[PDB]
Formats: sequence, structure tokens, C-alpha cells
Amino acid sequence: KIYPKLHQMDMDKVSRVYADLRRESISTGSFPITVRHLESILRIAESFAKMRLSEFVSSYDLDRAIKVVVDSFVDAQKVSVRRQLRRSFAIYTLGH
Amino acid sequence: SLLVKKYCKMTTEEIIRLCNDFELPREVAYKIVDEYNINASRLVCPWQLVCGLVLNCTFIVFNERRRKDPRIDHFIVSKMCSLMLTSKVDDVIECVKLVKELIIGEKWFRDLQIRYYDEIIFRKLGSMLQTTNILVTDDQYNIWKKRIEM
Amino acid sequence: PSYKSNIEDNLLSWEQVLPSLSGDLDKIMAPVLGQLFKLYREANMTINIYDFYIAFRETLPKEEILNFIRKDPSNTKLLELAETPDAFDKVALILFMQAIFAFENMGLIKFQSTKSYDLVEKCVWRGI
Amino acid sequence: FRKISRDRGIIDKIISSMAPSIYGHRDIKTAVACSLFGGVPKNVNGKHSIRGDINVLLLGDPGTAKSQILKYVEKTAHRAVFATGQGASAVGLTASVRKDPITKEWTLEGGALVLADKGVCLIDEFDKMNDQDRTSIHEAMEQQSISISKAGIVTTLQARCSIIAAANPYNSTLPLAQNVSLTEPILSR
Amino acid sequence: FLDTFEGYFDQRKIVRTNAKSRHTMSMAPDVTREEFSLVSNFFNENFQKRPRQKLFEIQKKMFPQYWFELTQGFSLLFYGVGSKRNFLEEFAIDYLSPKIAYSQL
Amino acid sequence: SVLAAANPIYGRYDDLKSPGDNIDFQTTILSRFDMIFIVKDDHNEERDISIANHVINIHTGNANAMQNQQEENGSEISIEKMKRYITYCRLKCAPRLSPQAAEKLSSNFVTIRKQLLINELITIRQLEAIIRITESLAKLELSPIAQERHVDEAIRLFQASTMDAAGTSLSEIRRFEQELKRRLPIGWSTSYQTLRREFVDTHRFSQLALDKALYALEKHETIQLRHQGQNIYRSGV
Amino acid sequence: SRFDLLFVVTNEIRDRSISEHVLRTHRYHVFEKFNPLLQAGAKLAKNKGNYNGTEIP
Amino acid sequence: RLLAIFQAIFPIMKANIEVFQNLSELHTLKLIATTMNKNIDYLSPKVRWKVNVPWEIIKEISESVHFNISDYFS
Repeated sequence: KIYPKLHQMDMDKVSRVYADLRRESISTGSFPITVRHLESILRIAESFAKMRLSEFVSSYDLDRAIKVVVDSFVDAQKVSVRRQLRRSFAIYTLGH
Repeated sequence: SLLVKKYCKMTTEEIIRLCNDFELPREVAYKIVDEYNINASRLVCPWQLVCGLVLNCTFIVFNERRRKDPRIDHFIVSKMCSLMLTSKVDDVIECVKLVKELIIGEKWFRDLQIRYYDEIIFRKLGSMLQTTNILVTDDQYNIWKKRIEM
Repeated sequence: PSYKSNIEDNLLSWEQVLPSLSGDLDKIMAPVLGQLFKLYREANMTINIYDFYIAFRETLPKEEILNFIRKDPSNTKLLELAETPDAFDKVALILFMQAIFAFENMGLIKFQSTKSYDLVEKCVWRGI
Repeated sequence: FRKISRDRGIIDKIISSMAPSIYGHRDIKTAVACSLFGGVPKNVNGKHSIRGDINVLLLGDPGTAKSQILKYVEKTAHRAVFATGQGASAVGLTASVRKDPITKEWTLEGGALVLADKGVCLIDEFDKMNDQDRTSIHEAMEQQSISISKAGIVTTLQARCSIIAAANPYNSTLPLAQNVSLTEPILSR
Repeated sequence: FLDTFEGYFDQRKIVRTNAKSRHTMSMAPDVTREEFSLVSNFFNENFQKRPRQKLFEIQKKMFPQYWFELTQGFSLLFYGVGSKRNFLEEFAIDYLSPKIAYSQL
Repeated sequence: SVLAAANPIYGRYDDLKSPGDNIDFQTTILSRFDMIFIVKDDHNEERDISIANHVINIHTGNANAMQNQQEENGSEISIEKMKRYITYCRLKCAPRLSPQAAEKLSSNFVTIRKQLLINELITIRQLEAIIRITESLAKLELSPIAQERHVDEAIRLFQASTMDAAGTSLSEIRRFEQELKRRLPIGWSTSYQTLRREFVDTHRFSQLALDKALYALEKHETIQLRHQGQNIYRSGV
Repeated sequence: SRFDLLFVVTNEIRDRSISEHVLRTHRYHVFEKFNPLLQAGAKLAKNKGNYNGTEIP
Repeated sequence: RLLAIFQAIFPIMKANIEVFQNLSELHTLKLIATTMNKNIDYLSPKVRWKVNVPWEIIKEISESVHFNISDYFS
């Protein structure tokens, strides 16, 4: 019955997250991020809006979907890569 | 304000249209655009680097008109305030003082001040009589003295 | 100060130390000390001296080298060497040997055996 | 439902309620809760069909109640088919063309991915699978359709579900491409 | 990578045996000792002689600054690209010796 | 009409290896196909922004709203209108080969074949594949006579798939390849911007011969392009 | 060892006549009639590469 | 080879005279061994350097700077 939409969302914030995530996986030799990982952020953000019975995805649900993909990608690497990506991507995780 | 926005998806024709409003040739306009392509990441606000680079090259190219008419410097500042949707005059001065430090040691910035070495020969040689970046330049104090008289 | 970084910066970026004012050769040909450091950084850990001399000779012009060595009519021994067809291959080898030994005294290159003199290694990395 | 969802901590209350028999592991409860709701699928001008099912791959050392999470979805979701990687072969996941012992005709029997339309897919032991079964899963994770043409019966069935697997390798010094016995297109889905 | 620590681990890859070259000193032209010195002494006095003399005159202005550091107990240690034999003999004799002997009287 | 989509056995198209090793097909399979395209997932910051700006706008409900603005301007054709336009041209338009375009197709076929012969030191079915593409272009505009404009369009599509998977202009290419083999040792890591300021500003070579010589040496497993082609690294001899 | 012969099929003039016959084909008692489109390679091989020869094979 | 790893593990630095000053003092306290005992040549390219501290000593040093030294050998 409830179908949330992606109206009024920060399109410039999602482009900056994938730009910094793909630039760090090449210099460190981690898992390459294709276009399939970008669509996974919108799927998690849409699931968070369904838990609140809302028809629109606000900025609070977008910040929570990015932290899920970040925590699932940083912990899926080596020990030296986990201690390096946690300091550069700490701005997007620590929300205001 | 446009300077408070973080992570802005800037295109390739945006810096070209902004440089044409300040009367800049195609030689100095391509150097500003090329500086943004190599520095796409490792930045906070893309508008702070573009505004700081355009206004820095304006005083070098139009150096012959600022000495004759002191109103040119006061007019080139209010123009950038309307484009950035800002009202504070301290944000414009704080933006041109941060980008200048990062471009003070390049190759394209040296040829711009020569066509439009005396200071770089004392930093590498370890001279104690080098120009310290603490006091205000002599050419900048003469402009502010004439701005308060009009 | 940065003792290690100052050597690599002044050797690679020679335009900041030398003034951009035999005037034709000084503005079209890089010095032997500056050109040798450029090809030394863009290489692997194992460098061959037989291939490094060909790379340095290809950067220097042939028409400007022969015209500069013939500008001294007082020295009769300099005009006799330029008349030989192997003059450009001998002048570049002399400047290459003077820059190789100058790099070993500073700690830039490293030789292998003593009675061999055929392979050189890298011991200085710019940036670290 | 509107009174409970009106609170500011409605998201934290659902994560703490997911699998109450397992203590800790807050990062894994956020992935299972998001995979149950799923996304909103929509066609692109009658050309492409963007999926909305969130695929979660449970990886790690066995002993942290990994298989206990799969049993919780089967008792909470409206349509969950629990399967494995050892017993389920080629026809155990997709459809098949079998012969009826009564009518003597070539019938069509559904599998795990066919009988779980618009639901949750539970597959156990994803690392101990054959090469013939790994290719059929990747073909259904992108187009959400399994095309089977056997015995002259060319049918293109649908398969839209959230595949939640749980494989076993965990060396921290080695990346995920070497610890888990999988390929690159499999981990990318 | 070329600079920073990333350039050290990237420029030291395992080179294959078939990818290596077998060029020795046989293909290189042979030179003698007489022709080696005639060309060296000619390139060290004519090639870039004006930029070298102009740069040396710039560093000559630092002579009173170097003497000011030696009077306070600070030892001098010069460095850079190239040799500093002609720069030390011209300063520690033609400037350091007359100034010290004329300041302690 | 066979329209298949294969996948590499290693998960990604390895540019350091030969194209014949990454593809798990025989030599008789690539010769039967007309066009073989390679979709390389290049990690570009400028490309990922425009791609993300299109997928977000589609899932935001703006896909149905943009249909009324694009169809009214005459830039997009619906699926129902495109179904009756393909069958109409497949039963009433019968294009052939004009004599003016036959000489251009026969002369250009030897030029492309001669380029691959020098690098080896293209079959008969590859020549007939360009004829089918040229005849299909005339069927779109309902022209029974294929002009010379459809020939250049088929060659551009053939060089971007077949060639991309394997007087004074030819003289500068051989001189540029011999100069790079001597001025750069086996394993030189020189940036792309460094070599551009040494052969173009010196008034010796053009920009068209620089990108053509670097691409030909890459297929021979000799030059490895790293960091999105910004750093040239030598591997083979 | 069972095959009696073994050939290894590894020219600007040969490629010009081959591409010309393909484009010309798609655009449409004892001795056989001389055809300029079909019998194209026999005349070039008989004249030893002479394109101005008048010998009809 | 030592300055490359030292620069990577250092928190947010080029190799100046301060790095070589601490390295020269590390050899005086017999904390790092070399190839020569008496009359050593630091400028010689054939003389190599090696560590000279046990595992128990290097464990307490990394624990004071909050550095994970046991994960590199696991």
C-alpha cells in the first residue's frame, strides 16, 4: 500500500560519495565499485522510509543508507585498508 | 550563500561562463578550468576554489586599471557577491587568501605575473632577507587608502 | 630543512633555480644534471646503462650539438673531432659518464659487482 | 501502526526486534530488516525493469549464529522458501521439465526461485555449490527472470525475490575475493 | 605511482626473465682518454656559462650573512646540486679572512 | 538475428592480457558475428555523475512526467509507433549497392587490412558484414540506392568494435614507434602529459599520430596504460 | 604422416581484385566463356601480374 | 626500504633531517644492528641495516603510540 518516492533528495551528495569510494579502491587495490553499488544505496534508503510509514525519502534516510554500504565495504577488506578508509569516510558516517 | 554548499556537481561550461563575465581572455580561462579537473577530489566546497581563482587573476590582468581608478577594485568585489548570493564582505576576502597560498608555487602563476623570480630566489637559497608573508603588500595598502576617501 | 626533498626537487624542477632569460643551446637543451634525473625517476629498480645512454642521446638535438662545438676556432682539437661521423655518439657518451659518476657520489645510483659495471640500481625515491 | 511509527526512534526499535534470540551483531540486523521491506520496482518507459530486492550475503566464521538468522525469516516473512547448496542442484532452485507418471506428459515443476515470487529467498551454504548452479542464480539477480527451454517447452518464468545466502570461507589479511570461493560477478550482485 | 610511498612499491615489480634486455657495452661506441677530457673541459666552461655566472653572483650577496652566523658560534654546512669547491675557496679566503682580521683590532 | 551477451571468465576484461585469452570462444565464432563491442566499466568521476543523475531521476517518479515533455518536441518515438515502422521498411524497401559506393568499400577494405598486417609482422566474412550495415542504413530513410553517406557511417561503427577488440602519415608512425623503443627503457613509467610536451611542442609529430601509435603498441602486450591511461608503463619488448 | 601434402595458407594486387568481385556480386562446350567478374584471378596469374595484358585465358 | 614503510604507518611527512637524526641515534643505543661493528660507514651502499630488539620490547613500544603491530604478522 505505501510506496515511498525519491522526491526532493540531495542528488549532489550521492555523487560525491561514489566518487570518493571509487577513488580509494583503485589506489589501495580493493574491490572495484561498479554502477550496481550506486543503485543499492537507493534500495536501502527506500526500505528505511517504509519502516516509518512515509511516502517520501528525507535526508535522514539517505544518511543511514550510506553508512550501511560503507560499513559493509570497509570491513570486507584487509586490516590496513580498514584502518585507512575509516578515517577518510568518517565525515559521511558522522551525521550532523 | 553559494559558498556554504558542499560537494557541488560542477560542469565544464560553468567555469567558462563565469570567467567571461570578468573580461578574461581564452589563455587565462583554460588554466583555471584545467586546475579544477586535476583537483576534483580533496575539496570541501567547489565554489570556494573557483571564486578564489577567478578573482586572483583579475588583479593581475587588470593591474593597469586598478592603479589609475581605485573604484575598479571596489566594483569587482560587489559583482561576485551577487553571483554567490552572499551579503558578507568578509567571505570574499577569506576566499581569495586561501586559494592564493596553494597557487603561489606553480608554473602558470609565475608566467602570469611576469607578462602582466625576485622572490623565489631567496626562499631556495635560505636567505634571511626574503619577503615574509605576514605584512600587507605595498600595492594593496595604497588601494584601501583611496577607497575610504571616495 | 628537507635535505632529501631539496635534492630531488631542484634536480627535477630545474626551472625554479635556473633563470629563464651559446644562448640557443641553453634554451633548447636541458642540462646533463637535470635531464639525467628525469629519466632516473621514471624507471624501475633495475636500470641498464646500455639502454640509459640511448634514452639520453635521443633527447639532445643533433643539429644544435654540432653547431655549438664548432663555435671555438681557437681550439684546433675540437674541430677535428666534430669532422668524424661518430662525433654526436662520442660527445653524448662523455656527458653521460660524467653525470653517472656524479650521481654515485651523491647516493642516487648503486653499482652491482666491482669488475662488471653493467647494471645500476635505484636508492633514492622522490616524495618519500 | 501510525502511532508507533510516529516516534523518532522507530528505526532503532525494529533493528532491536529483529531476531531477539541473538544477542549483539547490530550491523547484521540492519541488513536483514532492510531486505524484508525491499525497494519500489518501476519500469523505465516499458524497456528496463529496475529491481528492488536487497541482496544480503552473510559472510564470516561459523559459530556466530549465522544459520539462525535464516530460520527467523522463514517464520516471519509472508513467503520464504528455505533451500541449501548441497541438496539443491540445478533443478532445486529454478524450474524443471519433468514427465508426469499419470498423464504421460512433459509437465513443469517449480523450484526454489520459482515458488518464491515477491518473497524472500533463503539459501544455506553458498560456497559449497556446483558451477552449474552458480550461473543460474546470477542470471536471475539482474533480469529477475529464468528462461528455461527444455524438451521443446520454451518458457520465460519470473523470479523476483531477495536472495539471502550464508557462505563460509576468515583470514583478515586476505581480501574477500580470495577468502570466499566465489567469482567477481557473483559478489557484485 | 611516481612520488610518495606508493611510488616505491610500484616501481619494484618482479620483472620477468624474457622481458629483460641483453644489451651490454659492445654496441656502445668506444672512446679514449684524450678525447674524454677535451670535451669535458669544453662543456664545463661554455655550456650554460651565463646562467651559472649569474646564479653565482646572486649567492655572492649572501656573503655577509654567512659571516654573521660564524661569529655567533653557528657552523656552516653548504649543500645542493653539484660541487661547492669554487664557492668555499672564494668565500673562506677572499671574504672571511679579511673581514675577521679587520674586525678584531 | 543472433544478439548474445558473453561474460569474461575472470569477471572483468583484463587489459594486460590478450583479447583471445579473456574470451572463452573459438576463432570461428568471432568471424561469424558482424559487430563485437566491448563495454569497459571505466571508473571515471565525470561519467559517474551523469549516470547517477539519470537513475535517481527515474526512480523519483519523474520518468512518467518527462514522457509528456519529450514526445511533444518530437525527440522520442513510442514503442507502439516503432513496431509498425520496422515491418513497413522490411517489406517495401529493398536497397542494393550503388556503383559509386562499391569502389569506396573495396578501396577502404584494403586500407584496414593493411594496418593489421604491419602489426602482425579480418576475413572474407568481415567484408560482407559492412554491406549488411550499409544496406540497413538506407532502409531507415527508405532509399533503394545506397549513397556514399551510408558507407562512412558503417566504417565508423566497424572500427569501434572490430578494430577496438584486436605518405607522410605512415612515415611518422614508424618513426614514433622506433623513438619510444629507444628513449624509454623496458619498464619506464612516464606520464601521458610528459610525452605530449616533447613531440608536439617540438614541431616534429602531430596529435593524431600520438594516440594512434600508443594504441597499436598496447595490443602487443608492450605498453600498459595505468591510471585511466594517464601513466604509460612499458612491459613487453 | 597420413596426409600426403600439407599447405600453409599464410599482396596489394590480390586484395584489390577480391574486394572488387564481392562488391560487384552483391550489387546484382569445351572452353568456358570469359567473364570479367568471375574469371578475374586467372587473367592476372597468366600475365605474371601484367594488368595491361591481352591474353584471354 | 625503511623510509617507505615508515612514511606509510606515520599518522597525518617528507624525509627531512629530523628523520635521519632519530635513525642515527637508534643505532647508538644498539637498537638496530648492521653489517659492521667497528668503524662503520653509513654512506656505503653495501652496508645494510637490520633490527636488534626482541618481540617483547617492540610490543610495548607500539602499544604506547596506539599502533596495531600484531595484525601485520597474523
